[PDB]
Amino acid sequence: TPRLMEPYYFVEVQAPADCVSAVYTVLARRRGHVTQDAPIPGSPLYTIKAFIPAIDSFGFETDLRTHTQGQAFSL
Amino acid sequence: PNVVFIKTEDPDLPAFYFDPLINPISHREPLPDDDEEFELPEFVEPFLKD
Amino acid sequence: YLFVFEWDASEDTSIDYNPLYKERHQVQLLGRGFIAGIDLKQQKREQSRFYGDLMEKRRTLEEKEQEEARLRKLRKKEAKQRWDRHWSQKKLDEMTDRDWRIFREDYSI
Amino acid sequence: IRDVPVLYHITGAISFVNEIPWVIEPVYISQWGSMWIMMRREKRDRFKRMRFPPFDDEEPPLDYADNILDVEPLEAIQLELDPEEDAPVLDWFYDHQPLRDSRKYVNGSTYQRWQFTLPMMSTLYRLANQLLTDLVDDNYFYLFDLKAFFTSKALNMAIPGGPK
Repeated sequence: TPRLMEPYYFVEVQAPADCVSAVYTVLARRRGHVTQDAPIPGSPLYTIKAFIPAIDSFGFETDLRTHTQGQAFSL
Repeated sequence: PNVVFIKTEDPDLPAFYFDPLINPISHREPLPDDDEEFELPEFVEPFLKD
Repeated sequence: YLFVFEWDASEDTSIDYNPLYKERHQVQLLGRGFIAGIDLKQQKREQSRFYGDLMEKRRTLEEKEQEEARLRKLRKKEAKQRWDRHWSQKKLDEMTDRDWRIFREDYSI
Repeated sequence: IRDVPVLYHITGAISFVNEIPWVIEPVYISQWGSMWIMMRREKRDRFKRMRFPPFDDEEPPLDYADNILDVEPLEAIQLELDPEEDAPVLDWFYDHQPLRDSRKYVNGSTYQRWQFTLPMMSTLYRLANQLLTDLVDDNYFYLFDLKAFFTSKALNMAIPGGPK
């Protein structure tokens, strides 16, 4: 019963306190799931740690930096 | 990089203040013993204490 | 993969049928930044009203009284400022010369 | 009122002005922001537009020596300028060329270089808050700046919200 396998990327998103819901909205369509949402101690920013398919990760950074007014940044 | 400058709305607050938009820091080293007494000279002060 | 002094509606851009780009989700900037020129009270009305909850959750128990006292001082300044009403709700002994000139302007005399 | 120099011919053939309108930039922006605030105040409080060209086609233009010369003009547009907060800017905010005869702030009579103190700059930044945006960094203007506009020019495409 042979099957195929695809690569999954790990994504960390640095975003302000309201753009996090916009990040959850954007990741909803690229077959992804958010694993961790953690507040940064000593800073008003949050961190979003998630997985994404690498075939869906074309234009992902531009989608975040356009939908969140350039505030959220992702690697 | 994200400029994290936070504006001040109240002039009666001190200029350096923990504005609670900043998230709270969660709380919890080779420290020598007090017996080996190091002593500074009396004219030693921290800088700009006045 | 395969003369007209107005501007026409066919010259328009951003006619894009994307759920991400029609609702572009503009920033409010920590509930502190303001868009210039558009009225500040109207901007405080059209906000997301989310960071106010973060304030009243994370301010100190004395800082709610500090915020209320600062708003009372601001309302005192607003009441000192307004003491510029319309002539339909003012009296005769308090009606200044600017108000009489606006009253003359209202009836086109 | 404004008093300017004039170059003129011996018979009155032509009359020149011979002055460049030099201003200090943050003072100028603060003054126009005060104008913006006062005119918003005036439309929320009070309109009759003036009737255009007033002087008819058969009458000559008015003589200055008999009609405008001894008539005192009306009240101009000035903000209240509260003396507690606006104290460093109160004595010079509505002058013709502000701080011109002061050796502390302006280099001289040609009115070319300026340097200010920091509470004065705080006051001029506070009064000009209506004309200035709340931006703090260049994480704004992403794909909406001059290099992306030149790229869209060279590739013959249209940015959403950008030009064609």
